[PDB]
Amino acid sequence: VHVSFYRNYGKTFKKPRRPYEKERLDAELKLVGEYGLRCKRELWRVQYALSRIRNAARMLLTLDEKDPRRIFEGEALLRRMNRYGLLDESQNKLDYVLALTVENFLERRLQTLVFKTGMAKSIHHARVLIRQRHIRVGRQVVNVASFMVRVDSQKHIDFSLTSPFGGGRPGRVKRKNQKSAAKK
Amino acid sequence: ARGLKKHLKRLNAPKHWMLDKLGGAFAPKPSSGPHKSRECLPLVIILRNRLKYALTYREVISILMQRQVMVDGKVRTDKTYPAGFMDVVTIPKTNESFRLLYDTKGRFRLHSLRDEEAKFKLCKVRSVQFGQKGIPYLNTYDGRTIRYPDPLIKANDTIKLDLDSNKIVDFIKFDVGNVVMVTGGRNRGRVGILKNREKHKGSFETVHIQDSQGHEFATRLGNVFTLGKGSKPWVSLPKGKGIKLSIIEEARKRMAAQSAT
Amino acid sequence: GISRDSMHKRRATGGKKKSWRKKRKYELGRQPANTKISSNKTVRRIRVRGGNVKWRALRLDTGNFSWGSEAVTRKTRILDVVYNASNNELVRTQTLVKSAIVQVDAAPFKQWYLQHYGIDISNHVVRKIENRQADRKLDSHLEEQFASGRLLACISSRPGQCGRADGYILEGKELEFYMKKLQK
RNA sequence: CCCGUCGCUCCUACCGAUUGAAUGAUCCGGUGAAAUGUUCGGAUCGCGGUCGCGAGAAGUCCAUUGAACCUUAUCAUUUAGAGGAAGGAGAAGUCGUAACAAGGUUUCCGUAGGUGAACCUGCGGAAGGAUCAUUG
RNA sequence: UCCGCCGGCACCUUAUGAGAAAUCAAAGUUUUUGGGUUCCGGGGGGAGUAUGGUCGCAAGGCUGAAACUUAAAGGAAUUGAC
RNA sequence: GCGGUAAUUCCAGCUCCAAUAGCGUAAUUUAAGUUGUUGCAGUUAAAAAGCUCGUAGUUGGACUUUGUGUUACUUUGAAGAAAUUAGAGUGCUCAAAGCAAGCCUACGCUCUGUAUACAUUAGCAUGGGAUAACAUUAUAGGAU
RNA sequence: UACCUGGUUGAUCCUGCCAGUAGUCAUAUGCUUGUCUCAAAGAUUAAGCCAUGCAUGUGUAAGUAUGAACAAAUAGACUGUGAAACUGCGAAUGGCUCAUUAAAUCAGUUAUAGUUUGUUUGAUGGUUACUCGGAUAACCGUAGUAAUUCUAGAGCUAAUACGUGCACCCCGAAAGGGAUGCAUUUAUUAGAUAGCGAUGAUUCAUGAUAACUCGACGGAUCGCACGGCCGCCGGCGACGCAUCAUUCAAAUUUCUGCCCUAUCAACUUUCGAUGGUAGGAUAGUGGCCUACCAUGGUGGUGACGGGUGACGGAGAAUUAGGGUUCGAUUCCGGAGAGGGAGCCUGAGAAACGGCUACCACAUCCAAGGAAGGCAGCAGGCGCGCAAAUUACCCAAUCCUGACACGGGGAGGUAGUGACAAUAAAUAACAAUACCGGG
RNA sequence: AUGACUCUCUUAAGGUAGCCAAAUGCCUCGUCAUCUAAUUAGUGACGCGCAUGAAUGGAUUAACGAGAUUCCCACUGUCCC
Ligand SMILES: [K+]
Ligand SMILES: [K+]
Ligand SMILES: [K+]
Ligand SMILES: [K+]
Ligand SMILES: [K+]
Ligand SMILES: [K+]
Ligand SMILES: [K+]
Ligand SMILES: [K+]
Ligand SMILES: [K+]
Ligand SMILES: [K+]
Ligand SMILES: [K+]
Ligand SMILES: [K+]
Ligand SMILES: [K+]
Ligand SMILES: [K+]
Ligand SMILES: [K+]
Ligand SMILES: [Mg+2]
Ligand SMILES: [Mg+2]
Ligand SMILES: [Mg+2]
Ligand SMILES: [Mg+2]
Ligand SMILES: [Mg+2]
Ligand SMILES: [Mg+2]
Ligand SMILES: [Mg+2]
Ligand SMILES: [Mg+2]
Ligand SMILES: [Mg+2]
Ligand SMILES: [Mg+2]
Ligand SMILES: [Mg+2]
Ligand SMILES: [Mg+2]
Ligand SMILES: [Mg+2]
Ligand SMILES: [Mg+2]
Ligand SMILES: [Mg+2]
Ligand SMILES: [Mg+2]
Ligand SMILES: [Mg+2]
Ligand SMILES: [Mg+2]
Ligand SMILES: [Mg+2]
Ligand SMILES: [Mg+2]
Ligand SMILES: [Mg+2]
Ligand SMILES: [Mg+2]
Ligand SMILES: [Mg+2]
Ligand SMILES: [Mg+2]
Ligand SMILES: [Mg+2]
Ligand SMILES: [Mg+2]
Ligand SMILES: [Mg+2]
Ligand SMILES: [Mg+2]
Ligand SMILES: [Mg+2]
Ligand SMILES: [Mg+2]
Ligand SMILES: [Mg+2]
Ligand SMILES: [Mg+2]
Ligand SMILES: [Mg+2]
Ligand SMILES: [Mg+2]
Ligand SMILES: [Mg+2]
Ligand SMILES: [Mg+2]
Ligand SMILES: [Mg+2]
Ligand SMILES: [Mg+2]
Ligand SMILES: [Mg+2]
Ligand SMILES: [Mg+2]
Ligand SMILES: [Mg+2]
Ligand SMILES: [Mg+2]
Ligand SMILES: [Mg+2]
Ligand SMILES: [Mg+2]
Ligand SMILES: [Mg+2]
Ligand SMILES: [Mg+2]
Ligand SMILES: [Mg+2]
Ligand SMILES: [Mg+2]
Repeated sequence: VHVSFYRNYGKTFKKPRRPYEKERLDAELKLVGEYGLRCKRELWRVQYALSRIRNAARMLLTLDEKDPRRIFEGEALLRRMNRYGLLDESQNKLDYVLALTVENFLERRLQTLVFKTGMAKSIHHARVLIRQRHIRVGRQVVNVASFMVRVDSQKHIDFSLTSPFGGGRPGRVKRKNQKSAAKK
Repeated sequence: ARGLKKHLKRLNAPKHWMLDKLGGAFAPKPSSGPHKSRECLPLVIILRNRLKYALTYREVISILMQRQVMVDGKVRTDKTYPAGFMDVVTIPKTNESFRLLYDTKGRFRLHSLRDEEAKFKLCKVRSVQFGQKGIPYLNTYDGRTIRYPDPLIKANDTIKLDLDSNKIVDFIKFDVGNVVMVTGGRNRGRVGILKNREKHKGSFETVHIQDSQGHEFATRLGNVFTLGKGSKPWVSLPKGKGIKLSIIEEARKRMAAQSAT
Repeated sequence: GISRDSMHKRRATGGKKKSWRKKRKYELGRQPANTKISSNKTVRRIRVRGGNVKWRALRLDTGNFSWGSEAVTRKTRILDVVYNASNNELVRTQTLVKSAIVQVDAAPFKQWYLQHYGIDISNHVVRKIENRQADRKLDSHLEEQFASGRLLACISSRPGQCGRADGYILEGKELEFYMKKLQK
């Protein structure tokens, strides 16, 4: 026996059933370019995550509203959506969960918030800044563009202390150029 | 197999031990002793996983081999010694003394005791019968045998045992109206008042227990352990006091705690 | 060796049982003792499961026999096997098995009877002997065989298991049943 | 548009004399290792008073468990076979023209006989007919 | 001769029905799917053939494959051509 | 289906498309209401036995209180391995995961947490008695 | 995501299949491959065959030291440490594999009032002895053989080794005598009632009595500490024997449940098939076996037989629902160690990193013999479409021994690794030139 | 290679169903297979069959045979001698 055999893992996306549907290709490419995604896989996993959330809501809604499991898990699901900004305090019902869309989840990405908070000039610019260790969520540096920001953490997005854009020393390109100028 | 199994795979260990599945391929195999392997807490778990005194399997051996740990008033050096319900664990150097009691979620809790209360324990009588030479004796569910017991003591009763004199100080008859704790099954760790006893000839006897908040639950006679006569237990209970809260109620408390804390 | 398993047996329906494992040591048998009447006593110690002991008697000549009505037990010599309900061939071979009818020497019981009732079949001593003689009753059939010096007895122990041949003196309707079988 | 024989090539399967062959399993029978129990045996050793007591190997006797080998028999799987014979496939073979029109003898079903071949004929049946119709 | 009732072989009109349609007063009351029950089908061939069993005097009946082959075969209806 | 001298289909160049650190090719699920219990077909498309009888099987009219005969069914409960599945809590930088952690800055604390549901059929135990099965009834061996 | 599209015609509506579409903790293979995390890996065909190394040994203050051993000291039995060897214990767990096996294994659920159980834990063991006897290892020294943890003879000496041994009833001239611990075996007797225990239920627990057995039982053991009474008395431990309960478990066992096949309809019963009686054997129940007796037992509600490229389950894939398919493999249960069979030791094995035999393979030999079992780890050959290093370590997890310390190819670590899974680079921005829109 | 088919002479009719180197085939120890180390033998096939063939009965056939024949096992002084 190997202990590592008990480590769990799972899949995060499913490919479309119809690979060459022109309407789907047009819609997917628009989201990919709008949010600067790497490929269709990033969009597909968000859809996979959204399907899981909606599926949970549907099962709860099918139960009686007085069912203890409906009350307990229903509140937990609503609380989870609120903490990430997907829902609003005025939408505290499982029915509003079924109304969520892919755009709502893509708007909570670190890449989207960096661009829409003025820190980046373009959505694609935010992608490079995140992966280049220039952004931090609170005290922790985050280099993952897919990081889903929480409402309580959205106001703490700022440049990393070690980055040239957040008080750190200039990068090696400027430092080498300064060295070259000094030698002259 | 051709004999006795000496290993316990970690995933096969009792769930109430709360052992991480990736911590290793094996779990401590409980040694033979007063309590069953599935209803005990080995000293290695207590010293390392519960109290954090030991950081590794090796360090537990060092602590026990110094004779610094006592169970029911006697020094124990076996790492996998099966300490169980109502057992008293004493550590003179730390001046600590604990009693093994189930929390409301069915897991063993090291309930700190005062010095005065650590001089006795409660035992459930298994049976009473005549021994050799016609001498009556009774045996309990913690492996103890007591000769010349009080004639009024019968099976399923609870006896207060003094760890110093090793004699029965007092006993409680098993009857409806006493406060009992559930020591096994789904309702393990719950405390209530025995309200009814349903006997079925040739089958298990069912007992209905009502909680202090009016919640009523059933269980088998073998999973009941009387704690006191009337409504006051003879031993100190943890904070929950055997009151099982719903997940909704538990979640409500957690939400309030964050607001205050 | 000898096995007590049911694998070799046919099913209750009559179908055969295909073998799925080898013989186990915990289901073994052993050779019969075939205890015989002989003055050369021989009992061999056998080590059995759990480290316990069984005594296998190959030859025996004396036994501990009890007179039930008189509540007296005496050691006496075994003389002959006269009847066996399982197999008549065990009679001519003089095999000692449980429930076998045998003849035992009557001398040990005659001594007790004379010492107890003062009869053949000191002021205070005579006082009690006559007192016990008031309630003295002896079966005619039982008394008739005291003259020949042999008493019909039934073996109640298992010589092949305990190594001893103990029994009780036949009397009552049981004596009538067996003596009729011997009346030929 | 289309049916079958015959002729040519290839592929798959079937039948087939060879008391076919090989392989595996099982039953009965024969022989039977080893072990165990039993019987006899008493090399040898020890302990008492040149006789006793105790232990005891080789070997032997009977029985039990029973591997293994060797027959006949049965079953299973695979496989050779002169020759006989079926089906299918293979741009553009020979002979007719049976099915499609009333297909030029309406077609078809069951059954029986016959002919190079499709097919033909007898008897009863069906319309899926080429008639939903004669109180004329 | 006239009116009516039950039962039977059928026919005629009709769609509010059904169906791929022809057509059907049942072949209707079926995605608004469930009265009960038996038999039986699963692309076209190979094939009702091989083999085994069983019945028969025989003719054959009943039971009944596979290898392999093939992208159609087939049902109803429409327009042409014949 | 393309190719028989003007190839959108072959061999190439160019350009373009899909997925993308992945992608192509060679048992099984889905598609399949083409195995149909839910839920398919049998006039002509593949498919009603030539006809009737008949045992097992399967299926069986209505009626008994409304205003210690035996079972099925239903309700609730007890028991019931973990892991996996669902799911609560938790910012391993995210994630697949893991079962951790959190709190303040003392010689520490939160008794820190490590929930809960699901789990056919059979078996065990309460409540219900409509529907349904079997058994039973008039020389009452009846009740009292 | 409760979905369909191409193909039969000149065209049409159908039936119907073929093809396409998507997934697989699903294998192989092709081409390609920068980074992080995670991670399967000689199951499928051959439970085929295996060179070499390793995978099980074990020492406390507390069984046995005279190493002709070491260290430190200086008329004493020994009493600092300790190799070797005897004794004790363990090696029946773990690991590996899926061949056989279709009410069998196995699953849930029962029973043992039908049994055994080293150990742990608790309790319980009567009113020459100031300490017995004979051996043997290490050691020592004669050796044999081509040869092996192959082997013979001699001289010594220990024990917690081995063998020993202090250790109420009846008779009765009420003296005296017999029996009188515990266990073993049989018989008689009590175990009420509604002094006298328990169960749904036991002539049950247990008591008394008459005897019985040629009873591995009832301490000839060890460490530490020294005291209290005037030679006596005495502490805290270790180890060991026996009994009951308990724990760790096993064995057998109740009910229900398993894929295809009828071109398998009858099967079982001389030689056990179904049941009865009495025995034998077993830890114990039982045709488990023997003698005798009876003629039963199963079956279209599928017996019996056959097939399985069949270990069972927890589970896996896909799933609107129902369902279909898969389940060699890390958890549980079972089974096996080339094929059978037999057996010793032991609490526990029908054990195989134990033995014996046969058979099948195969190693060494001085040819007289001797030694063999990788479906443990790694590795090799073969087989194949198909699968990695003859590496390091007991630090973690836990197991085991006399044991806080030794050992552990269990297990972990690293190497190989596009089985599978997660995150995520291969550019961003500005100014020009060019090209659009508002 | 063979000749379904066609042409041609011709008979009272042109040997059909079957069967065969047969106790019936000259050629002939026919050809192929099988049995053997080796077979003019045996058996199973093939057939333009000197000269097979249907109550001058054809083709089969269980059982039977002091009938003819080939092979195998057992057995043996038949033989080695
Ligand atoms: K076992
Ligand atoms: K015609
Ligand atoms: K016609
Ligand atoms: K004709
Ligand atoms: K009418
Ligand atoms: K449906
Ligand atoms: K052992
Ligand atoms: K079970
Ligand atoms: K099963
Ligand atoms: K038995
Ligand atoms: K019997
Ligand atoms: K042992
Ligand atoms: K370790
Ligand atoms: K250790
Ligand atoms: K003749
Ligand atoms: Mg094992
Ligand atoms: Mg019970
Ligand atoms: Mg014509
Ligand atoms: Mg014509
Ligand atoms: Mg015509
Ligand atoms: Mg009409
Ligand atoms: Mg329907
Ligand atoms: Mg078909
Ligand atoms: Mg061109
Ligand atoms: Mg194309
Ligand atoms: Mg189909
Ligand atoms: Mg259909
Ligand atoms: Mg037709
Ligand atoms: Mg039809
Ligand atoms: Mg009715
Ligand atoms: Mg579907
Ligand atoms: Mg066309
Ligand atoms: Mg397909
Ligand atoms: Mg030793
Ligand atoms: Mg079978
Ligand atoms: Mg069963
Ligand atoms: Mg008794
Ligand atoms: Mg018996
Ligand atoms: Mg018999
Ligand atoms: Mg399977
Ligand atoms: Mg298999
Ligand atoms: Mg499995
Ligand atoms: Mg297999
Ligand atoms: Mg493996
Ligand atoms: Mg296993
Ligand atoms: Mg085994
Ligand atoms: Mg092998
Ligand atoms: Mg073995
Ligand atoms: Mg091995
Ligand atoms: Mg082993
Ligand atoms: Mg591979
Ligand atoms: Mg590159
Ligand atoms: Mg002819
Ligand atoms: Mg001829
Ligand atoms: Mg010839
Ligand atoms: Mg010849
Ligand atoms: Mg011939
Ligand atoms: Mg002629
Ligand atoms: Mg004629
Ligand atoms: Mg003639
Ligand atoms: Mg003939
Ligand atoms: Mg004949
Ligand atoms: Mg004749």
